[PDB]
Formats: sequence, structure tokens, C-alpha cells
Amino acid sequence: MIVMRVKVNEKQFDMIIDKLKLMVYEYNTKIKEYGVYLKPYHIVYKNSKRYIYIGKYWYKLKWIYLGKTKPNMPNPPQIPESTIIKEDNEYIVDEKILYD
Amino acid sequence: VMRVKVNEKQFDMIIDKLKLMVYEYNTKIKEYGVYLKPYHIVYKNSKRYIYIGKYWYKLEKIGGKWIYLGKTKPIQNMPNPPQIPESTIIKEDNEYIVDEKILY
Repeated sequence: MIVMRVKVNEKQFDMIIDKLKLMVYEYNTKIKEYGVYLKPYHIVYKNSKRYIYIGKYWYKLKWIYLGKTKPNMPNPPQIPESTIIKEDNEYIVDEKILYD
Repeated sequence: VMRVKVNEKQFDMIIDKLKLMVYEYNTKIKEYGVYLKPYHIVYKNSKRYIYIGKYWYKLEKIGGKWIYLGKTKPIQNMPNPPQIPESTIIKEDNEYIVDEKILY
């Protein structure tokens, strides 16, 4: 396999997050039966970067993170694994401010 | 060659330098009820603008603050501010490396 990695802006990134909430929303209202929640991503601040992990990350009621596998539940829809990296923020400044 | 691109660490330094520029002034004009913030942060078409300049605020309570005043020294017999330059900093859009196939 060749897997490419490509750059998208914040608006595109919210797209990927928003769909992942959308495809688990109908399931997640179903899980009120067992009082657990499937959040389809996990955000990690390591190496002075936002890491934004895509996967099944399970929460139990201050919602505690049980882990990454089903704790007799109904089998959510499939989430890909993948890794999303925030680029460092960058600012357009006029030089004179750097010059002072 | 006026406009260049810097990262958060340098931009944080830029903000930090400005805050030190006004720190001693704000202690001196603490007693007038007045705070001089040397920048103003604006969310316009979903970018974070940071304008550099004199932005004056006053302390008042209503019920239970920091109401904006103006760009200019509110009281003629306060000590003069340090010279903030007027300039515009624009934060670029956040950018993400994504696995290709997650794009459907």
C-alpha cells in the first residue's frame, strides 16, 4: 500500500469530525440503554502538537474513558483508524513589529 | 518586504513583549480605574485578527466588567502611555495532515 497524507484547512477538518459524530449519532442515542458513549475521535497534545486520533473511544459516566473496545452491546458502525496532526499555527505579521 | 509569516512561539513572544511594554504603565495608572491593553482580538470571517494598538478599558461593577473606553487617553492628567505601534497581525487558517482515505 501507498497511503498519502495531505493538508486540509480548519473548515475541511471540521467536516471530517462532523461526519464522524453524524454516523455515530443514531447509534449513540441508541446506547442510552447502557449509559455509555462512543466518541469517534480522541485528541492528544503530545510533542507540542495537537494529535487528533480517529477511532472508537468509549466513555462511561465526568465521562470516564473506559478504553477502546466494547465493555452485549449492539455493535456500532465501523470507524477507521487514522491519525490527524495539527500543523503549528502561523501568523502573518508586518515586519516593523518584529523590528519594533 | 513588510509582511512575513511567524509561528506561535514567535507570535507568543510578540504578544509577551507588548504586555511587558504596558506592565509598568498599568501599575502607575492602576489608581485611575483604567487599564491599557496593547492589542485587540477580533474574529472576522472566522480568522483570529490581532490588532496592535492602544485600547483603553475602565473598571466598573454592574451586578457583578472591563468596559471598553476608546483608543485614546481617557483623562488628560494621567501619565502618558508607552508608544504602542499600530499594526495588524492575521492568524492563518489552521491546517491538518490527514490520512488520504479518511477523505472518504
